[PDB]
Amino acid sequence: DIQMTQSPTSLSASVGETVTITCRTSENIHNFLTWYQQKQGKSPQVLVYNAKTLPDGVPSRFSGSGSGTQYSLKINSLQPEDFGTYYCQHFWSSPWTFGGGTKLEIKRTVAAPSVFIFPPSDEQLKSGTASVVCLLNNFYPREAKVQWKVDNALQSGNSQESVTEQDSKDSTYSLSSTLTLSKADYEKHKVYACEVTHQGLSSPVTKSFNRGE
Amino acid sequence: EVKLEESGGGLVQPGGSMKLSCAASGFTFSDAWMNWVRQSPEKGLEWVAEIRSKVINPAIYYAESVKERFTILRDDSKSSVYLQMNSLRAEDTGIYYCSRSTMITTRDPSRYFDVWGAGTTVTVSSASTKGPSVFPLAPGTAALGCLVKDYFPEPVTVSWNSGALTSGVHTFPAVLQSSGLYSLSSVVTVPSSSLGTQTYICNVNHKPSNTKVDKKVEP
Ligand code: NI
Ligand code: NI
Repeated sequence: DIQMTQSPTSLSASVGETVTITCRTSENIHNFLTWYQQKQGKSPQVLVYNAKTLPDGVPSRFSGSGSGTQYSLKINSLQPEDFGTYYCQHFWSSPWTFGGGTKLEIKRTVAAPSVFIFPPSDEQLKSGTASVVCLLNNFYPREAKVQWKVDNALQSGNSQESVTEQDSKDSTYSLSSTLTLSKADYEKHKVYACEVTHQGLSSPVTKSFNRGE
Repeated sequence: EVKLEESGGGLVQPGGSMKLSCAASGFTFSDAWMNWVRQSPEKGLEWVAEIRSKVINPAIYYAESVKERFTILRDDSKSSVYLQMNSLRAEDTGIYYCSRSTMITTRDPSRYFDVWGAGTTVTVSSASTKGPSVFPLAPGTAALGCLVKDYFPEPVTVSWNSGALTSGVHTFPAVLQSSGLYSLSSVVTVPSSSLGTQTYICNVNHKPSNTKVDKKVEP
């Protein structure tokens, strides 16, 4: 067994900055360490082998260093092509164990979310289910709290949220929060509010709708 | 033309069996070292197995969690490597990659996986398949979309007006629900001066269940 730790886990940086990535080993792998980049929905592709050597075609912005048990991956002046996930892999001896990987994100300026809310559809309200969707679009950073208020009673245990990957056009995020409910419970209540709290907004915004209005 | 093409994935019962095939062309296959790697959203990349050609040494290596259950095979006249998986568990769910290493000899200086395959998805689960129920999300700038609810397994593919909408379209990743079924939401952001007059059609397609349903979204 030859564990391998990789640090950090998540990292954000702007275009043009320099970023260092660390891959620690539980043994002196000598220098048979390989770094990969994986973009969303594609297969990994090598960036560095033998700790320092760059294969054909990989830009010289990338540079690896280190020996023994500490090793580093380095990127001078991040151009926008470089924001996926980075895995280290040792080739000292089988098994060829992989590192945990580090996800790398672009860091732009703060951008407040636009908030939409959607009541259930009568088509959906023919089958006994009721889902209320709150939409957030083109905001940054990605940390955003969405709280559901049913008759102004704070809601818990019935919300499910999902975030999109960093957008390629403008490096913003999007979020849907879906309040799942039973039909009988949905018809019982009236005011369905979605309250969004985000860095980019000064005051927590609320979007609501009356079931009867 | 150096390419690896995987196949054989899909949904399978726990304790079931599945044979992943990996065809290759563009390079002489009968001396390359082939490796299987899998990827799940939790553990990331994980090496699974390796098979070498013409090596009196072990020649076949396995990760510790898959010895006994898995077996890697090779046939040189077919230029392909195989992964027979047995006693499959939910662990074993993930995207499986075929890849060639740069090692020709026992210890060839210069080690790395230089060519990868697109990957083949493997889903290990006891839940039966199910087509999605597509519900509408009705309304300076407006927003509207669809609720692709209760389908299994992944993936479902969503397009708008048949590949006709590009900017502003956001299809969120599928989330598993308490019932054990997936839903998904695709939303499009349109200028407010185009609602109703232009028809927005929602192209849902779930090939695991042979479903092809389109629903109009109307304000
Ligand atoms: Ni040593
Ligand atoms: Ni209630």
